[PDB]
Amino acid sequence: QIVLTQSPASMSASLGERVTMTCTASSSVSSSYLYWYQQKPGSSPKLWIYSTSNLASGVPARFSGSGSGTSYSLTISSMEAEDAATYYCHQYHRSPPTFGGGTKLEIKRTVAAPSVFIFPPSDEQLKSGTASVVCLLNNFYPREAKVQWKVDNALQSGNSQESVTEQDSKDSTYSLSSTLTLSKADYEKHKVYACEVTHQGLSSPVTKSFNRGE
Amino acid sequence: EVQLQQSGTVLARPGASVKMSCKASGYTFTSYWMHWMKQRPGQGLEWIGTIYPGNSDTNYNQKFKGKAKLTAVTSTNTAYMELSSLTNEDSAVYYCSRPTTATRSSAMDYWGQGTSVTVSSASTKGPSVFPLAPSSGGTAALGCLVKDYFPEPVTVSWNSGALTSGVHTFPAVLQSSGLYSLSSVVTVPSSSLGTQTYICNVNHKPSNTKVDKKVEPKS
Amino acid sequence: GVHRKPSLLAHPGRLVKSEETVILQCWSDVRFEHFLLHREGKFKDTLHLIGEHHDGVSKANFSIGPMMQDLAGTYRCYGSVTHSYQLSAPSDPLDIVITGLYEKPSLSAQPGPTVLAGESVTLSCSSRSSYDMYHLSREHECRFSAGPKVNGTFQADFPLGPATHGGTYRCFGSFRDSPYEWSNSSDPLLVSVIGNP
Ligand SMILES: *[C@@H]1O[C@H](CO)[C@@H](O)[C@H](O)[C@H]1NC(C)=O
Ligand SMILES: *[C@@H]1O[C@H](CO)[C@@H](O)[C@H](O)[C@H]1NC(C)=O
Ligand SMILES: *[C@@H]1O[C@H](CO)[C@@H](O)[C@H](O)[C@H]1NC(C)=O
Repeated sequence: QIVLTQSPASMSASLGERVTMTCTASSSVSSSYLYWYQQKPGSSPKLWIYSTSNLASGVPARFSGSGSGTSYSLTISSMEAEDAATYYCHQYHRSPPTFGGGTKLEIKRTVAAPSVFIFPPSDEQLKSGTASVVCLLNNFYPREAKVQWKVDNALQSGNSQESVTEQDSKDSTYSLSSTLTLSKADYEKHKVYACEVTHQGLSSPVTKSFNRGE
Repeated sequence: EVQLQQSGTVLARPGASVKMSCKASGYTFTSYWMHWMKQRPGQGLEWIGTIYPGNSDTNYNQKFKGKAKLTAVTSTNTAYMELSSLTNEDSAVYYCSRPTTATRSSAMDYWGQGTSVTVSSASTKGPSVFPLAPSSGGTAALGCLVKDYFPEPVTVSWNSGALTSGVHTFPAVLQSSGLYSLSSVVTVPSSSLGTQTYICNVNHKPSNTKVDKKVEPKS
Repeated sequence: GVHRKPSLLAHPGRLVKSEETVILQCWSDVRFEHFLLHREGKFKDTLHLIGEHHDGVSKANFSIGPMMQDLAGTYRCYGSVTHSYQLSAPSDPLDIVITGLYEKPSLSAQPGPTVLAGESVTLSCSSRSSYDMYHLSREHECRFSAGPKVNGTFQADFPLGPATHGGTYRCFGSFRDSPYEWSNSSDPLLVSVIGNP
């Protein structure tokens, strides 16, 4: 029951930046039995640093580890694009061995404006009784954004679902999809459907609307 | 050299049991311990327990004392984990790992690729593919809506794999129905809408469904 | 100020077999009406009992069992005269160990179980399991094990010395991530020392 808390939960750095992240234990941990792992989405965790400071095989020298007692740290001297991943700390000083909540390292870039598009429900889907309206926010940065659905200028709630991509390999941007699911009869009741998007790099919230007819 | 091959993705119903494997190669299976970890989506790793295949001796996390059963078969160099009284909370990706040395506390050096177990009363169902209209100067957006499918693995390509630029395939979202839904979009030059036929290829191997849908400017 | 510390003893002993019970008695001359037993370890807990008074001694018997891993750890006892609780100074610590959770090691004598007086005896405790340390008891010494040896064994040598006088020895294995969790006991080993003719 040695609880490992990692700070910060998420951070972003530019290429060439110095990165540092902390792992705090509720009880004292022997330095020989604190380990760091790097995990990228879809693959298994990889041993990165063993026994506080020693780098595992195949780990660049820009990485380093330090700490004792209750506080430990992982540091990157100059950020590289390959370094963007989630890093976990792990103690095996006392069983049960425990892992931290992880710290997600991302690549920081210049602000990018979201290209907003709106897609109406297909004719084939309307024939089956359900109506899905899709709003797309394409290639923006930073990740924080808000999508408000207005049906006949009426804000909606409980009928929307958002999905965000991970950072692009080239753009380092995100993209968001907000899908609104309504009944076919409920869809045919109201006229105008609009998607309102607010984000940095947009001077004012941008609205993309369409009329149910054509 | 050292490799850990875990069993494939498995779907199990609530209240039943599931058993997954972890096969070792490249080292004397008997000389080292084996650890099992649980990782729910978007969280850290939980240690389930450990087993020493030479003795088949075990040491379980108190949290998973009645949940998991760890066994080992030396003739096949394979470790097994059996989860009982399955809940939706037991849906996660489970890993097996071998430490650096025979000491079970040394760093978890080698890692299996993980087994994804989905626990749901939901129905194995093919996906419904609806077009996302270009809906007209510049670059337009166009996509496909892959809706109401289970289980999770779904594949989307464009023009049989000849359209890689501009594609964004969003992660699936779990609906209240218990079925999944994602959308794959792509930005294309507005001039090519009349010249080029853009189609999306969706594949859902669990239901053995393959769908090709033409996405065209239309009203 | 604060009352004196109670006495904490374990009957029948400090080493407990799995699924068995042990009685941790806590007694003192001060007329403590309440006794509190606290365990530090994997699953920390505090148990409360009321103390009986007999022959000017207040005491309470705590029943730890059936023995599990969560019940192993360091125990300390506290006494209190009042409730709603002015706890006394803590007792001397007792390390309650659960045994019998892993395969038993082998205990051997070098050069042999019986030697002439003055000849050296070294007890070797070995096992095919990767135990991190071994504990030798004569009816308690801990020595760390060594890496992969003959037959892949992990081993620890306990030299008895010139004037050991012998006895019956047992050996336990243990891992360093769980200090209070020991293996099955090795088979007893009678070490006899006879005089030189
Ligand atoms: C504790 O146990 C011992 C041994 O059985 C007994 O003699 C003693 O009276 C007990 N103390 C109590 C019951 O307070
Ligand atoms: C411990 O010893 C008992 C009795 O000799 C035996 O039944 C049990 O299987 C042993 N446990 C282990 C883990 O070796
Ligand atoms: C190694 O194992 C063999 C086969 O079990 C045994 O006969 C021999 O005594 C062992 N040697 C040791 C423990 O040194």
